[PDB]
Amino acid sequence: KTTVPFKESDDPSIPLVIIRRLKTRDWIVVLPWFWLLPLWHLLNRIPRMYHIGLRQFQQIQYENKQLYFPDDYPFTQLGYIENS
Amino acid sequence: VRLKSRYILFEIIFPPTDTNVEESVSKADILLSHHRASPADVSIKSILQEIRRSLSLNLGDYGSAKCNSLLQLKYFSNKTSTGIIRCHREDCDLVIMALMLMSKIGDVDGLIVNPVKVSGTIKKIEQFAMRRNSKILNIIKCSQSS
RNA sequence: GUGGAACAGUGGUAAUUCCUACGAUUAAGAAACCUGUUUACAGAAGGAUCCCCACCUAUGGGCGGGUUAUCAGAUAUUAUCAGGUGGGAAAUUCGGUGGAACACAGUGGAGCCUUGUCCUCCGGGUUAAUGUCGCUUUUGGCAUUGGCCCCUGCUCCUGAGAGAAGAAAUAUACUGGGGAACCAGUCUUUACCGACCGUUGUUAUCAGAAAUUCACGGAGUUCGGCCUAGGUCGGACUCCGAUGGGAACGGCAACGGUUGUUCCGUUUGACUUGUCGCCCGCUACGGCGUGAGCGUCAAGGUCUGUUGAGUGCAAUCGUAGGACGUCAUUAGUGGCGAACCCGAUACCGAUUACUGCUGCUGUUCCAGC
Repeated sequence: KTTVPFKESDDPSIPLVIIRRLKTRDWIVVLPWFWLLPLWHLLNRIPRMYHIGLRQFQQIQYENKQLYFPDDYPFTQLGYIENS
Repeated sequence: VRLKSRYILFEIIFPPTDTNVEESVSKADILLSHHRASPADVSIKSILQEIRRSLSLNLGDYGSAKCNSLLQLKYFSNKTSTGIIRCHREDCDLVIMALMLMSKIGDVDGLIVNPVKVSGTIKKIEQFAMRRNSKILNIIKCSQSS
């Protein structure tokens, strides 16, 4: 067996929240700051999981007919200023 | 800059020159009647000696000089009558026009040459030739089943 | 000192000029080549109006059976098509990352010892205590002990990259060269004090006293003994000794005390196949048949599982027209858009080959007074 058992007295039970985000069609999971890395390191060691860049996130928002704030939002103040 | 050579696939087709005997009208039947067989005295050196003589008598000497720099027959088998000629990318026009004007072999006459596939690599030409022969087997199997 | 022309060195920067059209297939992936048009639906799932026949009620209507017309956003088309294609170095026999999670030396185990010492940088300054020696509220000098104070230049995981040397100089620490911005090596950087670590071997032959602070000769100072017109002896320091590139703890090569050294193993995979175990049915000593189920293990069976280029006997095209730039003309057009090099998983930094632009520096030639 390859596991470590749970003990109610001396194991750090974390809170974990997984929610669906509707228009961007993606599942976001939220967690405390120092807890994210023990979760993140075990994610892509599953051999069918890769990491995203924000250029790739812009490609995903472009593919799903969605919108993006630094580029596809010219109407707002900060988007117009930054982009232009 | 490396050796950018182009390979040319050619196939020997024998038209059914027979006016006294009637003919059948179908797709795979005329594929059988054109893709019959190669004759006995057909090899690599015979096709090379014939194509160099056609290159001499048709295109000349300096055209044969430009053509015969990297003019080789890389792969050929008489069971299927398909061959691959290596050539330069500039004189590929000259090699295809020399393959067009192939009138007859010195032993057997009454034949045409079909240049089919040209590419700069032999690995994609073999992949296209396997798919083309697979389509030929599909047409043969469709006319054989019905 | 200035302006023009030419050359040289370094730093930064860019490279198919851009656009348009075309390049055979019901054998539906053949211009050379690659990718794309798969999260299946017309609120047509008991769909809507309507035809005939029979039934019940009447001011509307509903049910049952049969053939069955019309309708599903531009009354249409189910069988077409689009986009892209080698770069600043892909090169150079360079280096590192995608294994380490912020030093948690990425983790574990074994062996050895000096057994992993919360230790100590040396050094410099202040303060307190003690003891000695000279002035006499008291101060000064020496030695010990305790406490405090003394510098991450910047980004980055790594590799590496570039900035400045007013705390002693004119050349901006030292040394050598460069024509000058400067280059290389040893170094440090808010240092309001400085700091070239130790060991070993080498500098052959001659020369010289000596090739590594061996020793020797001379002069000066201080101390001790014999001794007292101050003569001699020993020890310590400083300076010098004709030579040779040399006497300068200077130059060269190898090894770390850093938080103990060393060894061993992976955290690296996806499909296909084979075995084993788990639930269902038959049978009951281990058995057998299906889940297009899961976990482990093995196999040079495969890796276009390949990248807004992805080949691997190595694709990265041809032509025509238009727009722009440069150069030469006899009537107004013609030529040119270069060179280096072509990767083979991707990225970054450095070096090297060439063109053009830009700033600086140096040189030569010519004048304005």
